[PDB]
Amino acid sequence: QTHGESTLSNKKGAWMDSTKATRYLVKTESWILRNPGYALVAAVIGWMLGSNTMQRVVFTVLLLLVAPAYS
Amino acid sequence: QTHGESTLSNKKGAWMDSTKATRYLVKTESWILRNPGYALVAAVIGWMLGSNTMQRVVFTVLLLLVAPAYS
Amino acid sequence: QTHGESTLSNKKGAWMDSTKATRYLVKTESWILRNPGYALVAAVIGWMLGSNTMQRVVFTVLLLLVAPAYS
Amino acid sequence: FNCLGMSNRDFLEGVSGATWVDLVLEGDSCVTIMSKDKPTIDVRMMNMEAANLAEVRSYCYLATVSELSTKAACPTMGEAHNDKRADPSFVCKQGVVDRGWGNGCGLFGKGSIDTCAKFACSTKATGRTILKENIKYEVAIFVHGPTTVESHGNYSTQTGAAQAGRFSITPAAPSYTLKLGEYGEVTVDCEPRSGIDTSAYYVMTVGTKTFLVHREWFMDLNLPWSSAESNVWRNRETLMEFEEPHATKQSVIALGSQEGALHQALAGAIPVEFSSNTVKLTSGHLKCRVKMEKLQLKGTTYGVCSKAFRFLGTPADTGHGTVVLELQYTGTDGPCKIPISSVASLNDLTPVGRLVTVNPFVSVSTANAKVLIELEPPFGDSYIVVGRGEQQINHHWHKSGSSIGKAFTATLKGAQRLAALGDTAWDFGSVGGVFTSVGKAVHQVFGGAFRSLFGGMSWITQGLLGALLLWMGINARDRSIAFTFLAVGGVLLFLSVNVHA
Amino acid sequence: FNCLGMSNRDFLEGVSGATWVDLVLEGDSCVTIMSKDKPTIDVRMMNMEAANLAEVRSYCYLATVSELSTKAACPTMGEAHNDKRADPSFVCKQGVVDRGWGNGCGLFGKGSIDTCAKFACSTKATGRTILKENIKYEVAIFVHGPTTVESHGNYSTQTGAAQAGRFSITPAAPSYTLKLGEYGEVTVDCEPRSGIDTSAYYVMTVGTKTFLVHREWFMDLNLPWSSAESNVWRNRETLMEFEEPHATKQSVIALGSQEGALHQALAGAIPVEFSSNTVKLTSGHLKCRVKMEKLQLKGTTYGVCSKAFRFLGTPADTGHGTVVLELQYTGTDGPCKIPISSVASLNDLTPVGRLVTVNPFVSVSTANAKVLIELEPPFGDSYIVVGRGEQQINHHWHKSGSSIGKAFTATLKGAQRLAALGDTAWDFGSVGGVFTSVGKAVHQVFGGAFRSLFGGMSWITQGLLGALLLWMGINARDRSIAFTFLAVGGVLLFLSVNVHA
Amino acid sequence: FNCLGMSNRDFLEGVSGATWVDLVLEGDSCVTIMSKDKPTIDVRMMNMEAANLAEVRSYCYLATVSELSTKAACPTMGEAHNDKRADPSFVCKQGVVDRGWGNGCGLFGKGSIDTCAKFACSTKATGRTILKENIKYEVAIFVHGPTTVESHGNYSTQTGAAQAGRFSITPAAPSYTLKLGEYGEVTVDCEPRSGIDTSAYYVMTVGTKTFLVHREWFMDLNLPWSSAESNVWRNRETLMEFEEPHATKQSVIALGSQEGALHQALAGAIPVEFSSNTVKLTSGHLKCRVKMEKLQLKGTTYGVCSKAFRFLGTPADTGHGTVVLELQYTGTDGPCKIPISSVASLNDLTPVGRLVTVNPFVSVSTANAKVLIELEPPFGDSYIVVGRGEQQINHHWHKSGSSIGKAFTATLKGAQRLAALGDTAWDFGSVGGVFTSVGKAVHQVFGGAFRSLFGGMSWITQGLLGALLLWMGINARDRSIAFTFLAVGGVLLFLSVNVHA
Ligand SMILES: *[C@@H]1O[C@H](CO)[C@@H](O)[C@H](O)[C@H]1NC(C)=O
Ligand SMILES: *[C@@H]1O[C@H](CO)[C@@H](O)[C@H](O)[C@H]1NC(C)=O
Ligand SMILES: *[C@@H]1O[C@H](CO)[C@@H](O)[C@H](O)[C@H]1NC(C)=O
Repeated sequence: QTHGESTLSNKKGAWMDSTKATRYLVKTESWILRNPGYALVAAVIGWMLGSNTMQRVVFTVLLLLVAPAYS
Repeated sequence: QTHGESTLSNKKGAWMDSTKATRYLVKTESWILRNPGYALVAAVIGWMLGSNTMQRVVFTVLLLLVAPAYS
Repeated sequence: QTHGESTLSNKKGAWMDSTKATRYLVKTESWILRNPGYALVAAVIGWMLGSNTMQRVVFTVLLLLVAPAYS
Repeated sequence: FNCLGMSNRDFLEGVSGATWVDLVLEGDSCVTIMSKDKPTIDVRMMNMEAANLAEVRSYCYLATVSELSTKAACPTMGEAHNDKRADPSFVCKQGVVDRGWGNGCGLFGKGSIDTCAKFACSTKATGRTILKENIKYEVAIFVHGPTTVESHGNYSTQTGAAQAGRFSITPAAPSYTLKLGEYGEVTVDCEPRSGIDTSAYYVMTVGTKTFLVHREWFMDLNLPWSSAESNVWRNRETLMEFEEPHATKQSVIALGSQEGALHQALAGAIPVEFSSNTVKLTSGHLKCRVKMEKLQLKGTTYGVCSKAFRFLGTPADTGHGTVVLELQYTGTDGPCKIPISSVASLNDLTPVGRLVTVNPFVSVSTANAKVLIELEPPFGDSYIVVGRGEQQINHHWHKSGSSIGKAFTATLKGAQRLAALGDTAWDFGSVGGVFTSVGKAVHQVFGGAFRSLFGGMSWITQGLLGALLLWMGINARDRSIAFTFLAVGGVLLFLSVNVHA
Repeated sequence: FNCLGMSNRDFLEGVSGATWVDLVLEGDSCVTIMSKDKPTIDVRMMNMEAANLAEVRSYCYLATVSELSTKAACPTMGEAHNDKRADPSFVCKQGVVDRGWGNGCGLFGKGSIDTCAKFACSTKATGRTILKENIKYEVAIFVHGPTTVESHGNYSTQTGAAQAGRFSITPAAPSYTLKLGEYGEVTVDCEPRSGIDTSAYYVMTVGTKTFLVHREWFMDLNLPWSSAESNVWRNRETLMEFEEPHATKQSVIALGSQEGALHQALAGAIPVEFSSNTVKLTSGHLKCRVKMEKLQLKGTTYGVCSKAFRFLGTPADTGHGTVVLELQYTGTDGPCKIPISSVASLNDLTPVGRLVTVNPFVSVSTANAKVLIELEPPFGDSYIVVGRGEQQINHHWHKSGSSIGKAFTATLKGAQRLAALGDTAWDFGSVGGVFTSVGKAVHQVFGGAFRSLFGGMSWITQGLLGALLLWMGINARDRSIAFTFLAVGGVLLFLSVNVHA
Repeated sequence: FNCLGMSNRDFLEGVSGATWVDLVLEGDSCVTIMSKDKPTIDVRMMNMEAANLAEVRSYCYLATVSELSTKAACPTMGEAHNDKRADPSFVCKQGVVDRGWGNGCGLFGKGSIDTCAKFACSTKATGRTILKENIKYEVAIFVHGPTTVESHGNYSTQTGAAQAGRFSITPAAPSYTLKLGEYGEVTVDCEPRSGIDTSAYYVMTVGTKTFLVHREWFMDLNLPWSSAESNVWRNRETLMEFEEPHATKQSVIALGSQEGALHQALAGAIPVEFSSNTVKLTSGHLKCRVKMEKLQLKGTTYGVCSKAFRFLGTPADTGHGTVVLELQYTGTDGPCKIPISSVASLNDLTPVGRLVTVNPFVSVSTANAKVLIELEPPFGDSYIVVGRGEQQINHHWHKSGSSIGKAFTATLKGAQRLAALGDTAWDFGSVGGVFTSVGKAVHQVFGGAFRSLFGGMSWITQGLLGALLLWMGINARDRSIAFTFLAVGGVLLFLSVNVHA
């Protein structure tokens, strides 16, 4: 569990601000790269579960985000 | 990213096999306890997104899983 | 938690066979006798919860048994 | 070692041609096997002893608490930790207490305290397991030969006469051929490894009294427990009471002796004898097969006694449908067979009752020779005739009951044996029939599910569920589920009433 | 100290009817207060310093394992328990291992194993709490007087000239009156106990560097921890690995140093300075009320300088719309005021821009006296005119931007301050208006609800949820729920983008 | 070595007339082949050892930062460039800092800086690839002959008796013919080149421990890495943290040791032995074919013994349905068969249970000869009769379980083998056949698709996805897609539960 953005009105830099954008993305990126076959599974399951276009898109995004970060 | 289950057909234990159950759940459970108020948000968003009970349940579960593990 | 009837196919008496009939009744009898007002509550709830005479009787008996042995 | 004088007694009539019969030797019971042209034998297991018991877990029911020490902490400073937070001989607990400027603190609030006490057990209840290789049943076989009142129950006299024998049935020697004087040999092929399910019990010792308790019940005792090889204690907070959270000294006292609560919790447990690491128990069963192909009559080459007999005392009904009496031979004819029979009238003189003591004879050659004879008179009025002519002595006997009541008692005892033994009850008096095997298989299949469904229920819950299921089946619409509920409720009600509670 | 040369600088205007101003002094930020006929002052908090830190909990990230011992147990027996389990500072674990006649056992199955090892921590990360009575802020007030480029940042010169002062703001002394000779005096009423919520942070020292971490995050670390002033470690099984069950000797090794894993976990933590059990923090905020009624303008009794001035360099823009330039006065007229002004053209000559250095004057009486002056020219082309007549010097200046762009930057900075301070941002620049109080109360309730709902999220979760809520709002039939979802999605997207990641 | 005492033991009964059988020798597992008229053999791979490991990539988890230097530039001098950009082993980062007349600049703005620091690695995590021409599986073959309890697991004794032997299986020598004393010869045509996929694993050494990591997981590691036998470190910014940008000197510190973070990342890796540049793996599988043409049964010409036996200790259930016991011959006949059998009763004496130690005999000619015999009794009650007549010894044995439970356990173990081996599981116990080949091909294509779809998932994601697919299948209108979803969800749930986590 990472610390995350502090609440102490900091106009300066935190401990690791260089990785502040990629810290919550490197795992998902490296997982989807080596495991590209899931992108089709998530798309199919989202298309078959959503009755609307918005529902299908949200299902696909949620599945493609939950698979790398297993919980 | 953690190594995960190997594919060598091993009958003994892996490196960290005692934590094989709570390996991917310690972060999510600890995040839920600190932030109970999100469970209401995920529930209402899933309810307002899904048109069927199955869609509502799946939306709620996917949101409640994707919030702790931000990726 | 008491031991209960053994499975050894015994023909003599167990350790406490004289209390074999009153071991599971001394608590309920003494409880019903020290507050008979619950018997009205159990009867009313069983009558207002069951649609048939059998359902009312079973509800009444189950409540009047659950109250003394709180577990 | 024999059946005379026992409330539990079974009679099995051996079919002519069959050389063996399957027995289920229950503890404190007795099986009398009668054949057409063979002597009568009594078979019963006297006990089942098992030495070299292994300790599995020891519970403490009397603990000692001393060396009280409390470590207090200020509010919003985290839970306190005492100096004696170590593993050995110390149990600790976290509590909150009011702190302030009066208590010597800096802030006001519920300050955290951590008090520890020295745990020391005084008397423990050791549980031991039974190794299936150390079990040995003690089976006794007695042959109905020439005995008296004082000699029928004397084991030394019956072994000197080679009419009885006590022997051990171990897994390494499940078969024993008991040699007799002139009655031949009796061979039993028992099943000691599967007789008593020792893999489901523990030998629990609470003080001086020892019990045979279930395994799952012994492991669910909410009490401080340790292992065999002088282990440390665990779950020790159940015998310790932290009275009231105090700032400087929270008092900790140990509860009273839990020996009474143990004896009160061992309600349905079975008391056993335990000494020298050996457990002995009289209850239980032992499925055995008695082979009687080499069992012969003694005294068939003798002649009928010519002199007159006399009734010493009155015949007695043993309660199992048989009658035991005493005769005193007045002659010195030596070894001679007794002309005793059970007739319906004194003008027919046709044998109507079956003798239990097959081929009775006067063994000794003295003047007055007492002899114990057991008969099975017919229901109603009958006579016990000894001799004929002028030497004839008669004794009227009335046997109450009837053949219908006998069948009712027989089916009641069969249902009780089926409830007490389960699938093993089908192998009682079994000669290997096709109906027996099918019945035993169906009983296994049904009893597995029945135990899985209603295993740990008392006679009250069983009776209530039986009544409820009968009511559901009576008010049921489908004829299948109705009869299913009827059968299950009947079995449950029988099991509830069978406890006699 | 001073606002010159700081990217974070805000300008507050003094109301003619208000005697005090309310401002939130953020760390690494500076506030410039410009009032009419009053000297300009720079109020800036330097740091928050809290001594006498109380230790709370020390996590271990580098343990040592030695003195290994293993005890086995036969199957169908009790669990194994090692004798070192009684000794403290030993971590034991139970497991199963194959046993048989080859392992010296008596039965075949999964025998119980019990391995223990001595746990010894090498380096630990101590977490300390901040007592709200020991906190003290260092606030610096600087009045814009006669300064040079060198002496502007020199605190010794500004203190000797009585134009600046660093003072400590403690809860026991929340107010301070800074005597500025001939400039009057300024009083600040600050809220030290409510400035930085020290009750929500721990001071965690990981090796040689110290961080300011959340309390909820610090108490969720899965590492061997010990309480304050205690050597007994708990949760020691994390830094130990039991490799593989073995009957005679199971190998136990300690994991590597978790110092890197801690640094990776302290991603958003704020690094602080920790020395002599005292933490120094240059971040945070401090709400203060600046009293400026007794603040008088110095140099109002001086005459205008009669000799010629010169620009010591090209005037420089500061990025905040202001311009700083250094003049040099040739004459020796003693203390004289500088006739500098910003005009829109060299033929109008009427002042159009505001001077930040109000009433600038030459302090010393010697020749070649350098004076630093800060102005605020209007947007567009203007001229910085110094003097009049034949000695008039001027410098053309172009100010890029407009009042609309300035308003957009101002509202963006206000939104960022509202996102960074919460309800405290409504107290910035406030003079006690009824609108500010209502806004602060509404923001209090809405922010409480918003934090209770969407607290603990990262910028990715916040952004995704805001996009989803916007998509749900634009597709909503009702009007109220649609506007609510739009507002929540907008504020979530703003909080996601405000992180700049 | 042998199968006795192994928790993972499978029995394969070859059909009559079969000369070979395909095996899949798994690590820590043992397969026992029982063929009619042939001696029983035990085949198992002990360890896979690969030497001459080639290094591929070396990560750094403990770095050192030194030689700090910072080059600053004014807001209008462009970007700052430090003279350490041309020096390798120096990591540089460009940043911005607020500059002004106080810092030593001439303008105000975000001045560019370029801080460099020397990167030096102190401890590395070296990964090494496995060359397929250097692997060698150690296989052990043991034939069930005359052994004792003490000498059953003694490899030296079993080789002196020519009843066992360890040998290597190399890709250069994929076949080995083990020559037994009088049991003939056994040969194994193993496939070591396709046993363990070495092209998908690296041998990573993290400090004192060594692992067998995935090839793709090792390359995706975010740490400073250098190629084989090279000091050029890349991706060095991960172990270095650049602190708050300062004008004259920006601090750069190296993160803590990432050894513990690596041990946590190696959660599912397989620990291996590593010494002298070779690696030993006890886990893995090896598809092999055991040919038993020259395998002959020893002792078929001996005469049946005449003296009496005795049971030394109690028989023990091995846990796989078989029962091992030790006899002791009391005669000196020499090489003589043993008349041991598993019968249901002492009346019929018909063999109901088979012998694992086929054709047992007393080898030595001494007086007291201990013999270890392993039987396979039937379910329920049975007897282990040794000899006939007045010298026979009986031992009762009850085998708990049923033939249906055996079928369920066999199906579960087959499913687990199919999940752990994939298409290789069809080669287990295969003597050819059209069903096996088509099944293996269908499993190949289905497993390829299944891995390409759900390859890198954990048991949690697999379980959730399987539950979702089952819920979609039970609510699917079309029967085809419903069956597909049900099958995929069942496979996913089985794989999620098979890990027992
Ligand atoms: C059995 O008979 C012998 C010899 O008459 C006598 O000594 C012994 O006391 C008797 N035992 C019992 C139990 O009556
Ligand atoms: C401030 O000026 C004094 C001389 O008046 C000098 O000694 C000191 O070093 C200066 N301080 C700084 C920070 O430049
Ligand atoms: C094997 O047997 C030999 C000879 O009996 C003995 O010296 C040796 O110690 C034994 N080894 C083991 C591991 O039992």
